[PDB]
Amino acid sequence: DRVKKLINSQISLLIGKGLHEFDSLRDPEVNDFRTKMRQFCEEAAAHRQQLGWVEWLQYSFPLQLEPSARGNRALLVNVKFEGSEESFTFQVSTKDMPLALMACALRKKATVFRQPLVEQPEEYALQVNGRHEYLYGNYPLCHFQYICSCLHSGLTPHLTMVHSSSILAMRDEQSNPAPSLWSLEQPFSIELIEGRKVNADERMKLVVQAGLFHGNEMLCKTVSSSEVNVCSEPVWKQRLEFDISVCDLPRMARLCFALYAVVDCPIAWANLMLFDYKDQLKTGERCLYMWPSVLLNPAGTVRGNPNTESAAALVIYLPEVAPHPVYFPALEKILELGRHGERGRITEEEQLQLREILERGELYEHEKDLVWKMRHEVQEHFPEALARLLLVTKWNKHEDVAQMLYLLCSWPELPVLSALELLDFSFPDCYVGSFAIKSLRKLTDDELFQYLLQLVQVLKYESYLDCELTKFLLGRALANRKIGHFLFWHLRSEMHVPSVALRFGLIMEAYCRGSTHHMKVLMKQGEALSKLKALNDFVKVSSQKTTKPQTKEMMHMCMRQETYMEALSHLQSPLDPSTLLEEVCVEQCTFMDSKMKPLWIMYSSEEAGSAGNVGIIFKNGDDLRQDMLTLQMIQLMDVLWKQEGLDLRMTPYGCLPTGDRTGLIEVVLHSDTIANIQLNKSNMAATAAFNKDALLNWLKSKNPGEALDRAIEEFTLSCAGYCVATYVLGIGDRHSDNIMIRESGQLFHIDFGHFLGNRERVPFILTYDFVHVIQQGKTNNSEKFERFRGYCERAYTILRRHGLLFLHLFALMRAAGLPELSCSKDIQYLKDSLALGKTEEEALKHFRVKFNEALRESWKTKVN
Ligand SMILES: COc1ncc2cc1NS(=O)(=O)CCN(C)Cc1ccc3c(c1)N2CCO3
Repeated sequence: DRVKKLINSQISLLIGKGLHEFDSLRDPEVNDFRTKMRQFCEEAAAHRQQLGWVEWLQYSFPLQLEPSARGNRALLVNVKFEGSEESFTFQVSTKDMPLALMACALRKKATVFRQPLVEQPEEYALQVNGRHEYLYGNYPLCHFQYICSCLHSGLTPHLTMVHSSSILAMRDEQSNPAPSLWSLEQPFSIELIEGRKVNADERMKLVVQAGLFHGNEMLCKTVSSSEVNVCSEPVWKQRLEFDISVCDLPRMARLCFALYAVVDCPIAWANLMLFDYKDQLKTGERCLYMWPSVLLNPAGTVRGNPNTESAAALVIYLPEVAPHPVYFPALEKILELGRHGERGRITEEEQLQLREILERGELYEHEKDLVWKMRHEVQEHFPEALARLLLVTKWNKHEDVAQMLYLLCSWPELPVLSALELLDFSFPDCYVGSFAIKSLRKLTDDELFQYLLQLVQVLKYESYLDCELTKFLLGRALANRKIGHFLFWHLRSEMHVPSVALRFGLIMEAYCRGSTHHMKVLMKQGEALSKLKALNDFVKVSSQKTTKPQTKEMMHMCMRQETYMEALSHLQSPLDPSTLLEEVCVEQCTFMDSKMKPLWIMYSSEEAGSAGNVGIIFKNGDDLRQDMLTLQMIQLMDVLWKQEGLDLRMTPYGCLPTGDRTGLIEVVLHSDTIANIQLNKSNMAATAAFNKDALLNWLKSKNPGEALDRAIEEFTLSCAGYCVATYVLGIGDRHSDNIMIRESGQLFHIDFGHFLGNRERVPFILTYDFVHVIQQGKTNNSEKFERFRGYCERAYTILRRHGLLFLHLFALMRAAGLPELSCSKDIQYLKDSLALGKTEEEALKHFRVKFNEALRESWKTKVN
């Protein structure tokens, strides 16, 4: 008590939902989750508080390595010892490991301080100055992202020697405070009693459409009520009998409802699991608080609408199918039934038919019959074809499900790629999901981080609160502070969505039990975001009444207040926990002229020097979820290309929704839009004789002498990357104001509100302004242009080879409820852009035709 009461009030404020609201529900599923997950997260907390000092560096500052390093050249480094003004600058090689650098700094200190030190290089770690980032382990310096960045930008790495006792003092201070169905052969049936708080046109009639689903797949035909006159409280009091026995209902069977008005006018929909969280087949009266429709929705949540006051409610009755409670058979009873079967002793000709269709993904009924018959052969010689076999399994026949389950329980572990496919709502079985998680345990923290966003969306397909995916995500989050950081923010940003608020709020509470210190760290971030919202509202009001210089001076005065200076300063960035947002640079803060007046907040850090000069963009009113997905997809391409030794110098900057139409974007400094550069302002070092000269002149002024060639090369590489990225993703609405260029020459895209050709197929784009720079400012430079076409081809063929990874990830994102990622049609776009139904030669020929057709469109600007 007292500390417990304080933690409870801090979790409530952090998650944006009072913990008392969980207790008011009086829900045993909610109560069992809270107790079990608190227990699981506190065990993780205790494991962590006793980690070795290097293990605790791995928890708190996971290594940031180059994609080529996962799984020569001279370098100048600056090293100081913790809390010392004195630093040493020395020459090392990119091939040297941190230990060699540390042993060298220790020899330098020993000679300066005139004593042979007690300390060995094994006792230290190198912190990147003013950053929550460390260099450690047996990796050459070039394999670290920080060193790599310093090399490309020519800057000097600045490192601090941190002794193991100082790391241990970090661990210690951050501590959690001290403490039988199968005999029921009758057809499935329900009583549709009545409707409540129903709003519809009195000239029409009300109908309830009802279906039995196992994921998206129907277990039998849909059934409908009789038409009853429209009113607030319609009364059906009728029996709805489905064509499927009670014994054949799979574990993950859901009963789906849709209420509508007819002369079709959709009103509401509601779903429920037929078995509870404790495997008991549901009986008795159920009051279903319906969700308003935008006709059956099986992917929809199986929990009632919390707004009980305004929601239309359907009252149903689940009949007593037995005198005693009926539970779903345990795994031992399932195995014993499915263990008995017949193996596919079939001809060598039909074996060639099977091999063909398993390596080939829709298939004709006779092929489904053959796949099912040859299921033993599928397990033994094609284990990666599990997803195809699971789709041919008859989920409405309990004996077929037992036979599938028996094979799954002895199925070998699958690659991460195959596992991600199995998390799709198309594989709704709980043992399948459990198996998918089992095959994902081998994900590295870097891979997990790359797919975290999609795994969090998968939580919306879960039928129960306590699931293997929640346990997996919590355990990985409590084992890695960066995973924990982003898991929190992905959950927090959806607390305003009623369908997920309970599930997401419960996961965040469990996590907080696991890391009291991190809760306080995220509270610091939440307080800055609260002040940014109040600051932005002020700007939106102030900007409609006065001029921008007046609103800017006001925003500054508001920021200069004690409460603002305190809340806005000294925090870890929500976009990147490695980034410390130290002193807010009020004078450099401003806002944009657009409708929502986004804020531009600048920071500085004495300790980080030039690297501490960072900015964040705060947006309130705009929805940044699609931008975040596109930027994560661009970053994925960048990793995939770097794994083949192809660095296209991309700028996948941070973008993170943090709340309801609220989020942050990472400022990329030393950059300007193509439109600003092309405005061709007079009395500037870039003023052009021809508007086409503007970008190159601007590049010339920023990169004098020999630096220009490096800048043209960076432009060319990034240009090839973004031409491929925008084409594959179907990024449209591309204009001079949503294309940026860095002083280094790097081109990058911004504002991804429209993707996947949003509906019209986006053609490959090539601009003459960009062609002019690639060609070093020459009319004819085929050597340079075709070297650019080589980069686009190479980048495109690498992406194609990971085509299925993009497909599986985008299929998982359908759960996000993004207006441009709703159906199969939206993903056909990525299937076409990657030309996945073709050979590498057929696809490359298609890309060439698409690139050439974009070169002719480009020449309509050149001709003038
Ligand atoms: C979806 O919106 C955005 N996406 C990316 C960027 C900015 C915005 N919005 S904005 O701040 O209103 C436009 C700022 N404009 C000066 C151009 C600019 C400059 C630097 C940027 C940037 C936009 N990005 C993120 C990277 O850093």
